Parts: sequence; structure tokens; C-alpha cells
Amino acid sequence: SEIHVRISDFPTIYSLRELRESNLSSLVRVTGVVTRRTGVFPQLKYVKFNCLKCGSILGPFFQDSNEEIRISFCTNCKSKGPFRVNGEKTVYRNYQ
Amino acid sequence: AITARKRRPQVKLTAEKLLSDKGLPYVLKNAHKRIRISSKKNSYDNLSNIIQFYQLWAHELFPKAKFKDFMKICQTVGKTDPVLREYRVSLFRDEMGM
Amino acid sequence: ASFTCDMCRAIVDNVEQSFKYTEPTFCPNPSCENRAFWTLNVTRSRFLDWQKVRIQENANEIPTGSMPRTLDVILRGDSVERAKPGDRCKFTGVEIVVPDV
Amino acid sequence: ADFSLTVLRARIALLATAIGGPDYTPPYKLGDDCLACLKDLKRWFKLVDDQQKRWDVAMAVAEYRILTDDLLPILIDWENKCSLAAKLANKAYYDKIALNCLQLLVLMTWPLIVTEQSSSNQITLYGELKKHQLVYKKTILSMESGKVLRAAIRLALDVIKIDRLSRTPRDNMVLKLVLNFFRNVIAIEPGEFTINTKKSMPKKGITSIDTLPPNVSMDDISLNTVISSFHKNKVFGFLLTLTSSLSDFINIPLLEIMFYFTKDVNQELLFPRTSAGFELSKLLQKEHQMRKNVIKHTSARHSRFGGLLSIQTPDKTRLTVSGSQALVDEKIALQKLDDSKKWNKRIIKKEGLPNSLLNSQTGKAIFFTESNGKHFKEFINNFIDSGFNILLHSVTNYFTTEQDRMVTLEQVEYLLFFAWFVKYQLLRSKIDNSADIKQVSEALKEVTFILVSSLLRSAYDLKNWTVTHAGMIAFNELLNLVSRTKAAQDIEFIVSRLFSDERIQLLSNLPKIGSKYSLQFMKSCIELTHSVLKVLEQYSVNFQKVQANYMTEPVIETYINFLERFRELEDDSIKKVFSFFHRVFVQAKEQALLFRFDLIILLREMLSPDGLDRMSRSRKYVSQFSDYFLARLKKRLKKSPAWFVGLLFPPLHNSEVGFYQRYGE
Amino acid sequence: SEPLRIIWGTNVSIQECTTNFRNFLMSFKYKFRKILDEREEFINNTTDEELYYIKQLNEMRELGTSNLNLDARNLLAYKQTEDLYHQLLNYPQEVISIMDQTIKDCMVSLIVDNNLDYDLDEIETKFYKVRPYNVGSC
Amino acid sequence: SFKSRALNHVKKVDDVTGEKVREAFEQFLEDFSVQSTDTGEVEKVYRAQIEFMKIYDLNTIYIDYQHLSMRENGALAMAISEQYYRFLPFLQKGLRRVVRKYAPELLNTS
DNA sequence: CCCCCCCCCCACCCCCCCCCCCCCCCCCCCCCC
DNA sequence: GGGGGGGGGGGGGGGGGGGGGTTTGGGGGGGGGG
Ligand SMILES: [Zn+2]
Ligand SMILES: [Zn+2]
Repeated sequence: SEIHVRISDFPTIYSLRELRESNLSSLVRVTGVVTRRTGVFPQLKYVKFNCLKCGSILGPFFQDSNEEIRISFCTNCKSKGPFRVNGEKTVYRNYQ
Repeated sequence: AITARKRRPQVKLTAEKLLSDKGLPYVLKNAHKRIRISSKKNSYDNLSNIIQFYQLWAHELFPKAKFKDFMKICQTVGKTDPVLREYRVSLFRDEMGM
Repeated sequence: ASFTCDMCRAIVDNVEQSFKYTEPTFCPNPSCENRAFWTLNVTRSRFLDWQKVRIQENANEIPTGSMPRTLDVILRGDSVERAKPGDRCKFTGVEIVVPDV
Repeated sequence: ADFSLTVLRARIALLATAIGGPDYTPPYKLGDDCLACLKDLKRWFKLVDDQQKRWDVAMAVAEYRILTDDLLPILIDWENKCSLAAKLANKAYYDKIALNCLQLLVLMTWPLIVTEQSSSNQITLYGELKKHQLVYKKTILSMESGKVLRAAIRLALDVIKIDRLSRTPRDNMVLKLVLNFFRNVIAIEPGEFTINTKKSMPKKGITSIDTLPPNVSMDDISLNTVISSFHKNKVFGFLLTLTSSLSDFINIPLLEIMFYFTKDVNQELLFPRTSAGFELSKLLQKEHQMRKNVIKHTSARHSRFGGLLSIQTPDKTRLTVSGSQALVDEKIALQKLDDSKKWNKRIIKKEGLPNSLLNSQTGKAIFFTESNGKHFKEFINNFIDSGFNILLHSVTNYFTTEQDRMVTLEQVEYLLFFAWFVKYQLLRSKIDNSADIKQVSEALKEVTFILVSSLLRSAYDLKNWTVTHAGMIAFNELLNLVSRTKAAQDIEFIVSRLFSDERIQLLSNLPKIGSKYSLQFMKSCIELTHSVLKVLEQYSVNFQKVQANYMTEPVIETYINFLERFRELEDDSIKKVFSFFHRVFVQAKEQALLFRFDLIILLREMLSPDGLDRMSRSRKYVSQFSDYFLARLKKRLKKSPAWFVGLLFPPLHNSEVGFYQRYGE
Repeated sequence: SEPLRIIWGTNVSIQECTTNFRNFLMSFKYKFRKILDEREEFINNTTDEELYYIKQLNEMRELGTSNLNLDARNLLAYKQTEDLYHQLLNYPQEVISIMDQTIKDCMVSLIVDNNLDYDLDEIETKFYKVRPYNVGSC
Repeated sequence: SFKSRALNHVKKVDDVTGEKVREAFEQFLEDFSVQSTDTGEVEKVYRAQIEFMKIYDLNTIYIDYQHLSMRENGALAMAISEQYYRFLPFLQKGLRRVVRKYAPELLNTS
């Protein structure tokens, strides 16, 4: 259902000591040795959520690599409440 | 026929309390005895010699308020209350009656 | 820092940071009701290169060869990563308090 | 629906690509149909944002950066074209796109106001739209040292060349739009942080009032950059020769530019009245006095070391405080007990015009660079020496008409213009005998006084406190000038009877009302009152009769409430307050009206070690006043112990005892 | 007719405590300690007749240093200050606040009595500490 | 309409000490004059260092403390030594104005 | 003198808190004396 | 022309709801036995 482009042959290279604030959100090409590799876990990719108040479903959030999804308020009832993962409309990707 | 429901009370400096014995009669009893003013002292100290008595009396009368806020409350009740007017005019009427 | 309000997409900007990660208290839009619900705009916000380094009292100066005293030092910007472990350095800067955030 | 907004933004984005761009073969290069695209963008402003009251196009145009990335490049390159052509003499077409760029700049820099009549969309969009105007102002002043400013004057010069009659309505309008451009570029200023009050405040207030966009610093927006770019584009020369040439369609915008140059700058900053390090050393010594003061008010040992003082009162009861310094100084103990109270009296609260001397904090100053200081002071000097009386006659002879229709903003800016330049010339002429009071003679011409009187009277009758404050300032400078010319001397006696009766009463009523209004309002009331009293004394209808109208308790409340800001006031302001007290208490001898505790408190606080400067001349006046005041208070209390109660209260308006209270027989 | 500054819980007048300490901080002679303690046979005028804590305060002012070290037994030698030793041992925070303020006050008193050119601003800036010691049995 | 209140920056208090420190530092930075083992063609070292920063597009300036110490009775150096944390924003304001005056290209990453 | 051992070091209720709602007080404006 | 009463805003209190609060292996240093 998807294709990912892999950006080969990016010309500029940095060592891990060499990265800085000015590289933040930039594409980078880095050299190193893999020192510790974790397991092949599933991770959420596209996830509709359920508000436990009101008409539950919320539209699909896209999960990043960095933080949990936050739902400040339920967009249906425009208020706070408890939230839970929707078990039908959620899809997983590999993570490591 | 009905069980009570609570409601928060509030207290404020009523003219009656201002005219209690510890009110202005306290000032008349004690101010001329306690304030002393002299050329022997600087202006700041003489002003303090006034302010100390009025502050202690204000706190002993109505400890809730700050001294300046108390003074504003006193000036405004002075601007308004009729019994307080009758008392104040009675003071200067007594001085006239001397 | 720069933030956008969760219930209206207005943007607050140039939020000066204390020792805590600091978020706006009021929304700039008078049509909006919000206090304290925000998303950080990474691309608009400003960061500094930062590096803590710890120093200890110089070997010849410890009064009788005892345990040295220690201090935390903060480097920022172009001064980061110039120092090294085991190096003997002179610093200049500000002595500061840091709260338990 | 927001679908309309994204469609609109897509349209304006496409137009943004139609204007032009850099040509790599870098120079900016216009697009095909570029004139029609500029006209269509002008039409978008009209068609949507004006006709529907939206400002959506004014937001979208900033999103796609058309002003900074196309229009100023077009104007600056066109300026270089025309400059080089002038030295070496299809411009007939490129002139048109330069003009339409100027029209678009005037639109996008057009001043923003928010009122009850504004649409919900407009007041929602107001803040970020102001921020974008600030980026525009930065770019206009900075880019190529602001060469677009010379583009604007060149566009004006190309209709100033032709005859007075030959300037058609279109040419008259074009010159007016150039003036509106310069006015707007002066006038852009950071917006007010405007907060919804339905929801309560958190446990902390607003985190910051700073409303600048991230790519702007306040110095980019400051007057200094305006002076520099206007000098380096000779905008000052353009304005000076323009006002010299006046011999009136454009007169109101031309006044308005000088208002916007003057509204927030203080005249004394243009006069001195190792130097920087020397003055810094002086400043640091002054605040070191406050350091030794707080050090006296500070414990010699750690905070957990605190023992307990007990104040046993004159009665057989005891209080408790932890202050180690207070333990050996009962003054600190008493006042600290009072500081500890959780209770406070709750205090009750208290727009289409810009910030100014009307509403700024009273110590605010523009810190000029000395080059900009010289350029600005010499520019306004040459203006006074040429353009003042002619301009003031032209616009005041307008404002004789249409007073009923004069918009509030227009009224206040006219009054501030009058006051500012009159005050400046008086000060310069105090400093230089070479400068002449007659160079602002138009101020004293009787139509001017009559109009200023009509403005203040109508504003006060209408209860327009903003314009009332402006007219109060203008009256102060009129009276100030009158005193100077009475010394320098006919018209003085004319105004000194024209201001009789109801005008005396009106002037007497502002300091009655002033206690209900802001510090600057009260300050202008005090300034006006000091000027009025020195004027009447200089003349001296009856002197006792007039001053009796001032010596009444709400005026004393206004003077007190002004004086309550004593640390924030300046030495001369305190001097004026205490000269007024000198009159009331020593000269007029209505001493009973000042025997009230608020004054006693305020006198102690300012005479305190943490009060005034020990070396202040105003402290010397306060000390002199306080010595006499305490002596008379002691004497009156000795004669009348009822005043120990009366000191707490307003005096008795019941005359039958009030006379006895006032004088004691 | 006036308020009184009292060490809380004690009925000690702070003003009287202050005078009782001041009159020892000046006019105390170290001979009085040799009258109090042993070695009374070794009184020597050229070391014991000095106004000992004024000697301290003047050297302290020349060095510009904040601390006055005070052997507690010296309070019991001077007649007006014997009670103040017990007040110190039982209420030390308040008595030490009094002693600190009195040292600062006496520094001012010495420069204004001598009307000296030494900076009043320095003395006013400076915090002053008493460091009492040799209180009693360890 | 939405009930609301306007908060205005123009009624802020500005530290006249900090503003005067900024002025003194700004003057120092733009004209502190010295040269050695040469004729008196003074380098005006920190203006030249702003030009060096502009050439190399740096984002820091190096200041010798003793150069401030000799300047204008040393009051500026004493102040910046004692109470640096108050006066650093004022110093950056002064620096920003000087860089605008002699090297406006540096005010952005450019 | 050299090698092996062994020792060290390290990886459900109750309180605080915050939000919401209701009442009371204080000021301003208008009318009455 | 001043004081009372009516009406509206603003602040403070009180209640209600919610969330938080030791074994095993490995390397290196240090000491003891062949
Ligand atoms: Zn919901
Ligand atoms: Zn919002």
C-alpha cells in the first residue's frame, strides 16, 4: 500500500561528533558502527482513536518516531476525556 | 420546617465598630497622650510619631486590613455615614460649647 | 520558542525560556479561550548548541592531596566541544544558580 | 467556510508568481502582464478585503511575501533606472508599474484600527497582520539603505515639476498617496497583546507582552532606523522643500507625518541640558544608594536564624514578628506587621489611535544615536525655521471648518502637533538666543486660540477624555508660550480676557476630575494648573476669586493621587506639586484642607531613607514644607484636640461646625 | 504610653539588653576578666588596661573585616552585662542579632565620634558578625 | 463580540542603567582605538573584528576584559564584571546596533 | 618472578491542585429632596 | 448640590473532580603461592 524512496548518494557527510543544531530536521549522511540493535517490534503507523465520551471515533493520526500521540481535546465533543486505541482501524509498521 | 444550608459570612469596618469605645473614643483617650511632636526631632521622626499610634490603633481596632487600605475605608465611611457625621460635628460642637 | 494553539492555529513566538521547558499561558487571539494547550513549531523555534562539562579542582592546588571539589560548567554555541576529558582548562563566564527544575 | 480561505490563498499564491522574480542571465525581472497582475492584486484588496471587511487578502499577500520579494525590488530597480537616466538624459510603461507598486505599498502598510464596527474576522486577524506590517517596515527601511524611499520621492518629484494648476486631480492624489506612504512607514508599531477575559487567569499571568515576529528586533523598528534611512534618501530634504513650496490639497497628510514623527519623542532628549562612562558612574552611584538602603533592611545572618521579636503595645497585649533587623528597630517591626496582611482593598479598572505622550510611561525615552540625533534635531529645526507657521495656518484654517466632522484621531494628532513644536521652539529659544519665539507666531494668532478652545470645550462637554487630555496639553503649551511672550514684549491681554469666565471654570474642572484618570492625564492637569496659576499671577478677574476655584478637595485628591507615584515622578514634577502646596498651605493659608492622613503617609514614605534621593532638590523642598506643616499641625491640634479624630476623615462640609474646624476661633 | 521590644517568651527588654551589651562592647578592660577568673595575680597594666573590644573594633576597621570574636566569659566580668550572658545562653538568636547590630552601630559611633575620613558608606554596606565562644562546659 | 482586554508594551519600565551601559559598550565597541609597532594607524580592533566575522560569517566576538578596564575610567568594566547577568542583554543590544552600523549582512544567517 | 585467585564495582485512600460557579460587595449613574 | 438606591461588573470563596504516590557476569586491580 506504500512505497518509500531511499535517498542514495547524498553528497555531504558528517561524523557523529560533527552534528549540530543547524542540522536539525535536515537530511544527513553519517558514518558509524552499529553498537546495540534492539528487537523488531511493531509500532503504530495510522491510528484512529476512541474518545470514551460521546461518539467515540477520531480520525487517523500519523505516528512519528519520537513521541506518543496527544489528544488535547476530543474534536467531536470539543472537551477533555479518556482515550483509547481503536482496534479495527489501526495499522502497524516495523520499528527498531 | 427546613434543615439549614450554609452561606459564607463576611465582616467589614462598620461605622458602629468605628464608634465603639476602642474606636474614635480610643483616639480621644490616647492620641494626645501618645503622639508627641517637637523641634528636637526631624520631620521623618515626627511623622513616624503620628503614624505609629494611628497604625497600632488601626490594627487593634480592625487587624484585617493594611494601614493605607484602612485609611481609605475610614475616609470613605467618613464621606458617607450620617451617625459618624453627627459624632464628628458633635466633637467640634463640644469644642464650640467650651 | 514558538508555539501554535491547539484549538486555533494562531502562533505565539519568541517565548523566552527559563530552566524549564516553558509554554505560553494566554492565547494571543482574543476570539480564543485557551490557556496551556500547545504544539511547538520546531522549524520556527530557535535552538543553541549546548554541552555540560564537569570540572574538578586542580591536582597541584588540592591543599593536601585529598579529594578535589567539583563544579558543573555549561558551554554553548561555538565554545562547545573545544574542551576534552583530562584537559586542564581556564574558563570565563558567569557563576549561576540552577533550580531543581 | 475555510474552503474559501484556502482557495483565496491559492489564488494569491498564483498571483505572487505572476509578478516577477530574479533572472539568472542577479537582477529582478518583471513578469508578463505584470502591470495587469499588480492591478488585479489591487482589485483583490478592493473586491474582497475592503468590500467584505475581511483582511484575508492582506494576510495571504504576506504569506506569499509579495511586498518584500517583488514590489520593493521592482521599485528599487526602477529607481536605479530613472536615476541613471537622469544623469545621462520604455519608461512610459515602467512608470506605471512603479506607481501601482506604490499603491500596493500604501494599501499593505495602511494603518490598522479595531473597533466594535470591525468584523469578527478582522479583530481575530489583527495581531498577526500587525506583525507582518512590522516586517514590512523593517524591509522598507533596511533594503539597500531604504532606496525605495528615494523611489517614492522621485515619483512625487515627477509631478512637482509641472505647474500648480497642471497637477491634475490624479497628480494631486498621487502626491497625497506618496505622503500617505511615508506616514504609514513611520506609523507601523508593534501591536497590543489583546486577551480574552471570559476564562479566568491561571496561577501566573501572561508570560510576555512581546508581539514582534521572530525575524524582527525592536531596533529594526526604532526611530533611529527611520532617521538614518530618511537622511540617506534625503526624505527630510523632500519634506522641507515641499513645506517651503506651499503657496493645500495635501496639507492634512503633511501635518500628519510630522505628528507621527513627534508623537512619542521628548524634546529634552535633543539637548544636553568619557562622558558616557562618567554618566554611567553617576547612575551606578545613584542605584548603589538603593543597594545600601536594602542592605540596611537585610539580615546579617541566614534566613533560618530568625528569632522572634515581640512588640508589646502600649496596652497589655503582644504581637510577634521574625525580622532580625526589626528586632532592633520597632519602625521596621510595625511596618512589617502591616506588610504581612493577606487582605487588600479591591481596586476597579481604568483603540483607534496610536501610542504617544498621551499614554506612554512617564520616563520613556528614545535613545538616539548621535548622528540620528543631529539629523533629527536639524531637520525639525529647519522645519520650524521654514514650514511651521505656513503649515499650521493652512491646516488650522482648514480646521476652522468641519469641526463637527473632525474625527477623534485627527483632533488629537492636531493638538499634539501644536503642543510638540511649540514646546520645542520654546526650549530651543531658551537654549539659543539665535532662535526666535516669533518663528512660531502662528500659534498665538487668535483663530488658533479660538479653535483650540473650541476643541477642548467640545471634548470636555462630550466627555472625550482622550481629546480632552490632548487639548489640556495644547492649552498648557499655549499658556507657556503666552508667559514667555508676556516677558519678551497686546495679544497677551486679548487671550487674558478671551479665556475668562467659563474658560476659567473649565480649566478649574479638569483637576477636579483628574483623580479618576491615568497618571499622564493627572500630570497634564498639574502642568496646566501650574501654568494657569503663574499666568494669572503674572497678570495680577480677581486673583483671590480664581484660585479659590482650584483650592477644593477633589483637586487636593488629584494632586495627592499624582504625588502617590513619587518614586516614578521626576524632580521638577514634585517641585511643581510642592509649589502648589506652598501656595495653598503657606500663602493662601487654607491649611485645614491638607490636615489629612494620606498626605502624612506619603510625606513619610518620600522622606524615608528608601524614599527620595538624599541629595534631591525636591527633597529639600519636601523637608522645608514638612517642617512648617508639622509645626502648624502641632499648633492646630494643641488648639483643637478634636482634630485627632478629624485627621482621619474628610473635613466637615457642614459649615456651622466646618468654619470652627477650619479656623478654631 | 509606648510599645516595647521584647525577646518573645522571655519578658527581656531588647532596648535594655542593647544598652547592657553596648556599655560592655565599649569601656570593657581586659583586667576585669583577670578579676573574674584565675591568674588574678598576673594583672599587668600595659596589656589589661586597654579598652579591649575597642582595640578590637579599631583593628577590625583598619582591616575592614566583619567578624568580632567574643569569649562569652567576658560578659560576666562587667557589672551591667552579667545577666546578658544568661540571656545569651538561653536566647542566643535574639541576643546575637542585638550584638551584631550593636557592633555595626559602634563602628559608626567610632568614626563619627572621631569624625574620621573612613568611609561611612563602607561601614553601612558591611554586615557585621559577633562570633561568641568559650560558652561553658563542652 | 469577544469580551477582552488590551495589554500594551509602551507602558513598560526600561532600566536606564542598562540602557546607559548599552550606550557606553556600543561606543566602546565601535571606536576603541589601539595599534602597536607601527605608526598610529589605529586598528579600531573590535570594528575590524566585526569585519572579520562578516568575512568568515562567524557568530561570536572575542573581547579583552582589560580593554574595557582601561576604557572611560573603568566603570563599564567594573559594572560588567560585578553584575554581568543583568547587563548581558543590554550588551547584545549594543552589539546588534554596531553590527547593523558596520556589517548589516551579519544580522541574518545569510 | 609469574601466574592465578579473589575481591571489588557496576547495571486504594488521602492530599495537592485546579477549575467552575454563585453570591456578594463596591462602584457608578440617576433621581429625589 | 448632595445622598440614597438600583443596577452591573468583578473578585473571592467553596465545592467537586482527578491524578499521583537482587543475582550473574565481566574486567581490572591487587595480593599470595609454586
Ligand atoms: Zn469526545
Ligand atoms: Zn487559540
